[PDB]
Parts: sequence; structure tokens; C-alpha cells
Amino acid sequence: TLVHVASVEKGRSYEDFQKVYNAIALKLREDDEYDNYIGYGPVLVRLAWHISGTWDKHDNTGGSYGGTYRFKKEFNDPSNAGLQNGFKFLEPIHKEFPWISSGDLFSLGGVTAVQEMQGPKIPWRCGRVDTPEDTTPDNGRLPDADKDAGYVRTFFQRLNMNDREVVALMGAHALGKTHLKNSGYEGPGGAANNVFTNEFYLNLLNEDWKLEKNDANNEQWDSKSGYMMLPTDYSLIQDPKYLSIVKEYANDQDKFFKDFSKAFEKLLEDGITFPKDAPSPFIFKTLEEQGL
Ligand code: HEM
Ligand SMILES: C=Cc1cccc[n+]1C
Repeated sequence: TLVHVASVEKGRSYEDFQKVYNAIALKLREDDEYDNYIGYGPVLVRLAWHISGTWDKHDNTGGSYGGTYRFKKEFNDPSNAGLQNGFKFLEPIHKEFPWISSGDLFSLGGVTAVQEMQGPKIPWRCGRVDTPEDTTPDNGRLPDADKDAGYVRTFFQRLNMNDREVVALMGAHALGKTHLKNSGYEGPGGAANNVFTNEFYLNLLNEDWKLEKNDANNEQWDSKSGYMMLPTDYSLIQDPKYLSIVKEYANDQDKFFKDFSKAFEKLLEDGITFPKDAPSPFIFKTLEEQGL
């Protein structure tokens, strides 16, 4: 098992990272047209998850630490199709703040997006260090969407996530949309959202879902309201243990926010050893809280 020790960017502190947060947040506000006015929030959340979701608890390969998404093998992963948009968004931020590591930037992009979209505060720790090209994990570590609850449960054990953590994390599927050219799934169109809420769970429970084939000849669940769910999303109401948790989050916005915050921080920190004298996690103020 590889050890990756968090190492604070030299001389940097909370205020430095709040500046980076602010630059990302201001650009999120500025570049509002992206993806039919969804904006870049959802894709940045997905990017933070995909750079983290390569982790394997068994040998500490993959994970957010090394910033390896910057290397061609990983950015060309078919599982990552469309994330180049998030990377391009972050390029000018990195140019302005060249001192931040790639892993810190990609993960901070996700935290910033969640908070700016009115989601929970996500505490965030610095200190990821760029590692060489040969540390890039092979393609195929990110999950398939065409599978069932048993697949989801087993998949997430590799990331050390339990049922509650899985169901909480999946609530991010309130955000943005599927794009046929990226993943072979499509929708929503007009029903897409860039505000972080517990809508995913409400939709699972309340919509009249029909199993249909999309234009890529893949099955997905669609509703008359114009919403969609992936087979893996729908599996959360097919499995009785997942279903109980779906009901809980559908009925308690605050609980969902608290549990998502913990699971998302954990996801972004998997694989990293924080020295006992490392700084405490940072909680960034939103632009709104700063009057900016
Ligand atoms: C079983 C696990 C998961 C599967 C199979 C899955 C699959 C997918 C697929 C196929 C898309 C559409 C990509 C596209 O066409 O652009 C998507 C989008 C997205 N995913 Fe997941 N995902 C999973 C878990 C997660 C998790 C844990 C998060 C974060 C906590 C997340 C965040 C997102 C976001 C925010 C989008 C929207 C991106 C956009 O609008 O551009 N997903 N996911
Ligand atoms: C907004 C819907 C959505 C987006 C991405 C993945 C799954 N879903 C259900």
C-alpha cells in the first residue's frame, strides 16, 4: 500500500485557498451560458468525483492525490468523456494560481461548485501533490451505469463507502444532465438543474418511471415530467436497503446535506495521509456570504 502524505503548498494558508475558491466561484457566475445555461457547476462536481473515484483501497492506487487526470491516459478514459470541459474551465484558474497542485485544484473545483449551487458546506483539506505520469491509474475503475444494486454496492466497497454513503453521494445526480455523446444516456433537457437539493430522492419516489430505450439503444428510466434516471440510479429504489435511505433523504433536507458533505469530503480525501500537525480542514465562505 502506497503512502501519500499531504504536503501544504509552501507558505500557503486559508486565505490563499479562499482566493482560489473565489476565482472559481466568480468564473462559475461569469460563464453562465455553458450547456444550455446549466453552467459549469455540475461538470466540476463530476470532475472532482471522477478524479477521486479511481481510488483502490487495497493498494492505494488512483485517488485525488496525484492529480493524474492531467495525463492523457486518464483524461482520455471513455468514463471521463465530457470532463475536458471542466478541465478547460479550470485552466485559467491554474494559470492565475500556479502554486496550487492539480489534485487540490480539481477537488476544490467540486467543493466550490457544490457550495455555490447552494449545497452544504464541504470542509476541504489542501496538500495533494502532483505525481508522475507512470502513477496514472488505468481506465476502467469508474462505474458502469447499466447495472443493478448489487453491482453498485460491490463497486463502492472498493472506495470504502457503505450503503448510506453510496445513497448520499448519488444525490449529486440531482445536478446537470446526461449527454448522449458522452455516456450513451440523455436527459433531462428542460428539466435540468444547477441548484443542489434533495430532488434526486424526491424524483425517485414520486415520478412515474417508464423503462425506455434512448437513441443510443441503451435503457434508461424516463418520466412524463422530462426527468430521467440511470439503471444504477433506479437500483436505489429496487434494493430494500437503499430504498429506506432514499426515503430518509427525501424527507430530510438537512440530513441529506450533512451526510453528503461527510461522504464527499471522504471521497475527495481517500488515499491521503494527513500529518497530525496538518492544518484543520478549511470551510470556505461562499461569494454570497462575502458580499461578492
Ligand atoms: C454508480 C455510480 C455512478 C454512475 C454509474 C454515474 C454515471 C453517470 C453518467 C453516465 C453521467 C452522464 C455523463 C454525461 O453524459 O455527461 C453522470 C453525470 C453526473 N454525475 Fe454520475 N455516476 C455515478 C455516481 C456519481 C457520484 C458519486 C457523483 C458525485 C458525488 C456523481 C456526479 C455526477 C454529476 C454532477 C453529473 C452531471 C454532469 C454534467 O451535467 O455534466 N455521479 N453520472
Ligand atoms: C439530472 C439527472 C441526472 C444527471 C446525471 C446522472 C444521473 N441523473 C439522473
